[PDB]
Amino acid sequence: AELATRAIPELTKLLNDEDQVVVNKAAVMVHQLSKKEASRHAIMRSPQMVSAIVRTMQNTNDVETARCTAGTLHNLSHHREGLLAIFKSGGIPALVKMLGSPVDSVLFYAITTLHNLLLHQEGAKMAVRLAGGLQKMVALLNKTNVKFLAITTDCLQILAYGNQESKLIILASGGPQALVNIMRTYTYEKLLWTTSRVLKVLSVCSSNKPAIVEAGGMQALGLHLTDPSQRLVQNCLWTLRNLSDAATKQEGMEGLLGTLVQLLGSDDINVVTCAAGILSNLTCNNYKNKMMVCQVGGIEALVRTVLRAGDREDITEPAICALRHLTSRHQEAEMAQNAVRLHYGLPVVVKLLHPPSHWPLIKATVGLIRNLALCPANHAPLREQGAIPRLVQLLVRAHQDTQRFVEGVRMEEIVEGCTGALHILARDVHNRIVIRGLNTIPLFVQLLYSPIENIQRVAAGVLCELAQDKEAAEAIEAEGATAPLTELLHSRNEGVATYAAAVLFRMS
Repeated sequence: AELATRAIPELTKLLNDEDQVVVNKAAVMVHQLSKKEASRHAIMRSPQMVSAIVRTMQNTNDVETARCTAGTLHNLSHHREGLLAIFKSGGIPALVKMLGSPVDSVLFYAITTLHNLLLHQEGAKMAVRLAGGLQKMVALLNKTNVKFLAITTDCLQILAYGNQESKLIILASGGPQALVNIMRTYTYEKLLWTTSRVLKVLSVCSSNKPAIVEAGGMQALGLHLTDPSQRLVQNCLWTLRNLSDAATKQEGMEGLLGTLVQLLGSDDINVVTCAAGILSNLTCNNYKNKMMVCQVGGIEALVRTVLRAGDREDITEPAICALRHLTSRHQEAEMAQNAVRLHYGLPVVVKLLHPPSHWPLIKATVGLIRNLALCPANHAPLREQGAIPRLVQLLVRAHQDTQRFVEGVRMEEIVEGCTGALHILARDVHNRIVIRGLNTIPLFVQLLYSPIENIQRVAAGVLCELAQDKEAAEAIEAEGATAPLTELLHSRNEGVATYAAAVLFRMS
């Protein structure tokens, strides 16, 4: 402090210059005063010099002058008050101006001083947003030095988190495409981890997610699922899960789907839950993805996941959902329906219909059972496992709650799913004796009166399979169903009209 606090008032003049080349010789001096801790603890001390360093750094059109001036601000950026000094000096907009400067060295001090400001200075995020640094940071994502890219992506992450307007600016600045490029072309873990944190923050925005998917983000995140760094894989999995609902059109997912299946066998419950969630979303409405997941043993892996998960519905509900997807509208679905049985899946699926399972899990499980029932080799084991009495009790109770949303599930979807499962199970003659013995024919006739056209179709279809037996056909008639079936014959839904025509013919 000798040649410091006391060296401050001279430095002031040992700083401010009006010439051109003179300040220059002063700035390279102030850099030397920045390299010594004693003299920079004096630069931090009085705010006059700090405003002059910031001013002349804006004024200078010489690269060397701008470097020592920024390196000074960098050395002040290690001090807590140095931050407060740059805040008073208004350097944040000045530092932003150099995010477009070309020489690398000045970019590296500026993005670091802004970084330390965003971490330890209050209100710094608001100042960088006002200065338009967000758009300048996204443009900097094309540079090549990984240590510089790791700081810039962190600045964007601190700014975008919790701020929807900052996310929309990153979108408008082409951020999604730039961040995805960083994930495809670099191997440095610190940068890849930070970039995935940015994409994770952008993944929850309704506007950013389609663009990230469009840029190939699903495939880019897939490349790092095999990385030994847990924080990198986990953030990639969290990001993949948020975008997976918008990636049903993407192709080239063969590698991702194969890695996702292996991740199901993982011991990390967060890894397993995410992989089950991504696979469930990507297998929806995508016959090619259904084929690939089945081609890498995905049914066997999912059945093992549901068995290992037990009572945790964070794992079973997506894994059941994915299983219901892989068992319908898809080429090797008949082999997938058998595969569930072959891997001892039928007992655990029926179990998930009983408590303590919550309604969303029950919805997927009933849907899974309809698809498994399409395979005749599953008719007898599904009956032996007690599926028919339980589906009937769920249907009866759900129908009373409709006459008089639970867990986000409308009971009319329980009514429809349970009647649909019984419709396919009723193809087997022994299931029809069980369904008939439960005195379900009444309820099925009531469902013909239901307003939902899908509930009318499953109700008429199950009565149609039942009406092929003589004893049952008389019971449907005695139930008075001949009259609703007449109004059903003239329905906008074909399926409602044809099933009603079949039962009517079976009653003779």
